[PDB]
Amino acid sequence: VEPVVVIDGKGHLVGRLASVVAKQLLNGQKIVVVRAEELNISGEFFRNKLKYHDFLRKATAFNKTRGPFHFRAPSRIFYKALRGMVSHKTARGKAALERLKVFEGIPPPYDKKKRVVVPQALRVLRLKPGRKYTTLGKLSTSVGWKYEDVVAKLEAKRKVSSAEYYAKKRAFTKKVASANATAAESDVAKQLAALGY
Amino acid sequence: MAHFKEYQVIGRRLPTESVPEPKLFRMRIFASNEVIAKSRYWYFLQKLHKVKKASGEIVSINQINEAHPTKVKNFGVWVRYDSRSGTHNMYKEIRDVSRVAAVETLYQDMAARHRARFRSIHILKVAEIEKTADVKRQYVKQFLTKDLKFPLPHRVQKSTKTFSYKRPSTFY
Amino acid sequence: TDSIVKASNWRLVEVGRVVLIKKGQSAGKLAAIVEIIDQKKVLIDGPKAGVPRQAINLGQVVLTPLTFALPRGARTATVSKKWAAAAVCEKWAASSWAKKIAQRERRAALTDFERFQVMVLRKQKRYTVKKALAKA
Amino acid sequence: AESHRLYVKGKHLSYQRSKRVNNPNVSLIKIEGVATPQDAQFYLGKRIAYVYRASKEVRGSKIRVMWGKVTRTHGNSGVVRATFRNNLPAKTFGASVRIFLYPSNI
Amino acid sequence: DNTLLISGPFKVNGVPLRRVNARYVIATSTKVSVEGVNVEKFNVEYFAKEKLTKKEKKEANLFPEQQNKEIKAERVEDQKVVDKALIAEIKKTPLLKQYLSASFSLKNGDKPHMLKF
Repeated sequence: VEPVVVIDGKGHLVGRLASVVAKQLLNGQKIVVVRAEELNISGEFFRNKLKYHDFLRKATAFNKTRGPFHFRAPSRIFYKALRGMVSHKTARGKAALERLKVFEGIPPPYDKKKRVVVPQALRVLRLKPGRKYTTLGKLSTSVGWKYEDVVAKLEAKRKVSSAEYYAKKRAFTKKVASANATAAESDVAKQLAALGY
Repeated sequence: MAHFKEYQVIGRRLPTESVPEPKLFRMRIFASNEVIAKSRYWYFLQKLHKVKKASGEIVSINQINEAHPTKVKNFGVWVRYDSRSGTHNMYKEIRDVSRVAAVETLYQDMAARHRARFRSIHILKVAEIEKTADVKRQYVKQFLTKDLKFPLPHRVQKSTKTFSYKRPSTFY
Repeated sequence: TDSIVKASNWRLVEVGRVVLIKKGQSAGKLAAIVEIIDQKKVLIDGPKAGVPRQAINLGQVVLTPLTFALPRGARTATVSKKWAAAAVCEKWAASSWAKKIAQRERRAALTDFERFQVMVLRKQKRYTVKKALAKA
Repeated sequence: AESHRLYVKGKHLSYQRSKRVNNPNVSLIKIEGVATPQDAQFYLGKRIAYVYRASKEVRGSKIRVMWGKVTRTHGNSGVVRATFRNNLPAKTFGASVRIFLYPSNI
Repeated sequence: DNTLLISGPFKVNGVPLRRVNARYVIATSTKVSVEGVNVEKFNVEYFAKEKLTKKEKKEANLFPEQQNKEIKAERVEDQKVVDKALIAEIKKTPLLKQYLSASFSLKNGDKPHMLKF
């Protein structure tokens, strides 16, 4: 539908965001994911810390370097979930995966572009209220991700400027509606009203 | 076992020259079609009389329809079941609109709470409980209080498209 | 310095709450909750709209903010008399919801030419509004 | 105007296949805006074009086209099967494809 | 020959009396009256071409084909008689001449299987 779809990761359940992201890829749809730090996993924090340690122990015994690699960043974790869902050792695998970009925070370009959500992966619409869950940033920080604070900093800034943007907009669209209202009642307006506009 | 109808089955022991006109026995049977209904019939008969399908005959098979299919009704239900360790009796109450709906949900319930498959159950009795206050189970009673109302908090709308431009709201 | 406690003000499943059926033969149609079967099932009935008295899963319907006086367990004719009394249709018809529904139904029935007339008309309107927004 | 489009957009998804075997003779197509098999019946029979580029010019062009028709719907979400004059090249899984409004029936 | 005879009108959108194949056409629901437009004259032989064989082909290709084209006056007049009549009836409904002069195209969002023409 669009040349790039930028997804606000916040409030999405790691598995189902991945499951829809992978599909879109394979079907030709480039995707960028922002705010992987605010991604969720169900199950409380300890379970998900525990699991990550289970992953942590796996390594090639003759050379921990040639063995399985453990990435700490919320984005790289998101990427792992995703890669699992692509035939990634195939050219068609690699092709699909270059259509994808994952980020912590919302860096340039994408912060002036609109981001969307994936309702079938929205935790708030999916997890039974009561169930405990884990936020990706926290989990990541406890296994060595180094940059939670810096992202928090940059995001707090970004949020300030975006609020200005929003203020100005809302201001302008108040004028716009004040216009659209004087032009209401006109001959052209009732006509448009009769055709469903 | 499916979506149930209720049938009267009537059957009766082949006539003999010495005993023409044998006794005639009926059951109400909950089953999805009449082929099961008659099987089901013979299975309970062979548990009460000397008979089997080979020496008896079905006289009649008629589906019985709910008399007041839009009256909410409080049903009492009586069941015999088999567990992995032995065999047990039970009484449950089920609020619905027809015995047929009601038997439908007994079976789901027996499956879900007791891991009872259709084979392991005998419906012993299903009867509309006339006066409230003969209603004995709290999960039904709850619904018979005066002027009853309730919200349905935390609403989830089904999304029709993969991507959404908003950020939903569960208000209601 | 009074206390001030939000609210959260939900539509309630209750006898006399009107509901917009979302799926089935009915669908788009309005009906009233007559009795109330359990947490998930109610008995509805929508005589004016042609919807059969029936048990239904709440999940198949979306509660409207409308309600009217109805005796719990009121039969079909009674429901018909009470509905008309309370003039629920006109009350619904007047709502943004009802109207938005009519609105998109209308857009869907446009003819390729009518659609062409809509664009000409929008251009027209834009000229003047784009002017207004510019002068104050 | 700015839009000159007379086809609905679509995507070469897979070959028809099992878990472990494909059949290059039949292609599976995702048609924009078609979500059900009922919606998708409309497109049955319509003609599809996969349009592509190449270096050698030919019949006076560097643009080439493989033509096909939609043949039946496929599963529950508006996907459609199609067959082509020659089978589509498979690098094209994920590429765009055009579904014309002809043969017309409106 | 099963085809449909149509016209722009030529003065409106540049399309002449022409054959068109019924399966390549979406019939809208808008309608002018055609109840005073001749048409009797117009048939299959009326669109008789003029062609040749290998020789002719190679000639037209060998940098030729410029010695033909050579229209027909009868066609230019026929176009006018038919058109003036339709234009008469088009004018009756406002915006319809403008509708006729603009091209149809699918806009992002259009779903042919849903759309009412």
